[PDB]
Formats: sequence, C-alpha cells, structure tokens
Amino acid sequence: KPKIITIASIKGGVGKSTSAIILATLLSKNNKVLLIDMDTQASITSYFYEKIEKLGINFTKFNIYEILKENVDIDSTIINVDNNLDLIPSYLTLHNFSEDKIEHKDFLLKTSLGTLYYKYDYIVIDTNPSLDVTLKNALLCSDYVIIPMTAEKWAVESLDLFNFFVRKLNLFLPIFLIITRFKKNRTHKTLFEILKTKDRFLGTISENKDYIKEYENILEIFLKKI
Amino acid sequence: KPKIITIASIKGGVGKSTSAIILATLLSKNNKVLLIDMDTQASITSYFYEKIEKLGINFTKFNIYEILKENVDIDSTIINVDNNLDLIPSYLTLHNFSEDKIEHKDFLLKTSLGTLYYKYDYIVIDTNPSLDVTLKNALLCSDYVIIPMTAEKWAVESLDLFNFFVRKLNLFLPIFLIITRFKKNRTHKTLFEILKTKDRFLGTISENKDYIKEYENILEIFLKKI
Ligand code: NA
Ligand code: NA
Repeated sequence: KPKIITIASIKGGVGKSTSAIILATLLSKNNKVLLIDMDTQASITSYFYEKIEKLGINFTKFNIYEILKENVDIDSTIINVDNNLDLIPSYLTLHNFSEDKIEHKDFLLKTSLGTLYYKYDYIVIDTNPSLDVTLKNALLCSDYVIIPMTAEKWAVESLDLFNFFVRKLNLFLPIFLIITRFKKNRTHKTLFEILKTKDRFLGTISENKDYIKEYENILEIFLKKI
Repeated sequence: KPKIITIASIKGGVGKSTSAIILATLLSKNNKVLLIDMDTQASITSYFYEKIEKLGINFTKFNIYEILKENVDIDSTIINVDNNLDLIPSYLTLHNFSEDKIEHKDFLLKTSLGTLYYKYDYIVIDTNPSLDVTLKNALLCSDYVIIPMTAEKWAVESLDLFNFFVRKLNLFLPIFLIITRFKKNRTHKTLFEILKTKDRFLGTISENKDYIKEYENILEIFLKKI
C-alpha cells in the first residue's frame, strides 16, 4: 500500500505547493510517486503546464474534480511529468465541489485511490488552504500530513485549529511541521522556539541549489521519524 | 439603504484585498463606509492590525464569524480604522463556517446587516477566492460585485464559472471588472481585448502615488456606470 502524505496549510503564501513539488520530486528519485493537485488554485498543475501542453492532455475533462464526480476513471487522468513522478491535475471546476450535493462525499477520493494505489510507493496530495470538504477527502486517505508554515501572526492558533479539525474527523493522523521563509537574522524567533521542542518538527527552509539541500534534509528527517 | 459591493475573485494573487482597501478608502472621503473582512486569510484585518492593536480590540471574540454564529452583535464588532471607514475584522475561526451545520445559513449576513445597514452609504465586503457558503452570504447581500483579475491562464473560464455561480444563486447581480498587474508592454494582450468591449469593464491597474490615481479612475467609471 502507498504511503499517503497530504501537504496542507490553512494560511496562504507559505510555499505549500512548492514544498509539495520538491518533496515529491525528491521521493521520486528512488520511489514511484503520484502527485495529486487537489488545490482549486492549481499551482502544481500550472508549474507542470508546459509539459502537459506538449502531451496535449485535455485536463478540462481529465482532472481531480471529474474523478470525484465519477465522470472519469482515475487512471485516465494520470500524467507522467518526471521520472517516477505522475500527476493528477487540477482545474478550476474543483471550485464547485464544496457545493455539489453528493452521498458519502467525504470518502470519494479514498474510494477512487483504492482502485489504483498499488502501483505507487508514495502519493503526495496538495490541498487548498481552507478547512473544507476537499481537504477532508485528502485527510481521510492519508497516513501523514506535512504543514509548511511561516513566522506570522496567528501561526500557532492556525495550527491548533487544523489539529482540532483532524480530531473531529476521527483520525489518528500524525502532522509534521516545517518553518518556511526562515530568517536566520530574525530578532524574535518566537515560532521556532515553540516548534523546535515538538517531536514532529522537521526543520526550517531559509528565505543543485542550497534550497534543494534544505528540503533533502527535511525529507531525510521525516523519513527517519516515521 | 447602503450600496453593498462584494470584491471577489476565485483566483488568488490578483490584489483582491488591496483593491478592497483602496476603493473603500476612496469612497470614505465623501461617504460613510463599512469594510467587512470576510476572507479566511484576513488580509484586510492584517493591514489594519497596527491600528486594531492600539485600540486593544479583542477580534478573537469580536469578528465576522462570531456575527454569523450569532454569538455577538454586529455593532460590538465594528472598529473605526480611518475617517468615515469602519471595519468588521476577520479571524481564522471563519475557517469552520463552511462545515458548521446551521439553518438558513446562506442568509446569516443579510440578516445581521439589516439590523445595522442604515448608518452606512457603502458596505464593501472582501471575500475568499473560493466558491463557498461564505461567498454566498456576501453575494446575497450585495448590489454589485467588482472582480479584480489578472492576465493569466484560464481567466475567462474563471469568470464564466463565477457568473454561473451567481445565476445558480438566483441573483440579478451586476459584475464589474478590473484587470490588475497590467503590463503595458505585453506582447499578447488577450484578456484586455476580450474585456474592453464589455459594458461593465472598468479599466486597468498598472503593475499621492500614480497607483491611487488609477484606482480613482476605476472608481469614477464605476460610479458613473451604476
Ligand atoms: Na468551493
Ligand atoms: Na472552510
């Protein structure tokens, strides 16, 4: 069975989707990885758009929302975008999902992944920065959550809120933390000193490169802790 | 009765909240204006946070979500932040709203504003870039919508989607358009040539200042057209 990681944040602008791309890409080097763009903003899909255009994929018809609606089969949406890196793209129609009236709505992605799953070692799911039914679908499939967060007003309260949300879903779902946009010269490192003592704190990403090496480090620590 | 303007976009990163602040601030110069932050990300509230801290307001207890939940009275949340500019702040707890089970949920803001309204000439409501029940609450109170949008993949499709959403609410709600981050040197001005022929197209904002003057222009055209 694949290990399923949701990349989440209920704050926008914390490099959620960047983290998802990079961690997934790193995992793809020695594992088979599916990346699922479940973000209405579709940043991961935009990042790979060039490659998707070259293959002439109709992601208007073949996308995560059309899977959730059971209008297409999951396998027909899967796009190879890098070596050992497959992608299910998002499209703006995902915006309707929260309003669609559907039975057993929370379990639609869990159902769909079950028909597939076994081809993959990891599934990394990128979600909207909202507590909504799209997120619940991700969380109910997942084994782990990684939250990239930034030193900001209300960061710990936001984290508490997200945690509350997970419990009220009735999940026992471990959440691992990264501080992104990390400012080594910051005067009051108030988030770092709160988070650093937590067992699931992975590390910081500074505000071929030294960027990727910081992610490799985070990833190494995560894979060690799980 | 106040004229109620929802500032919306289902794409993030188009200066939705910046537009809301600036248009509202301009309207406040010769009118009494209430700004409502109904965005889970709370950018307008962050913008005014300094002023809110100086007044020692507990926006943990007194905020738009607590109004929607009927735990506090609207008037007890209102914060004066500039001359003729009042503010109802947002807080991260707004994230739970989409999941709260509540009767006549779509009309909660409309109900709350009715107990107040009459003190104001304009109410400007900033919303999340999501099609959800928070947005519906805004739209059902509104007389007009202004959408600041950017030259991007899927812009016209996103606009179509938003329009579909408004009709399915059963509203006859005019939508006015701005292109923000406008690049006068752009090679293919494909959005501008589509939008420029529409009667509700207000104009462009370029990527005391010349910035405010472009907004004044947009605002003048809007007030002329309505
Ligand atoms: Na939605
Ligand atoms: Na929500």
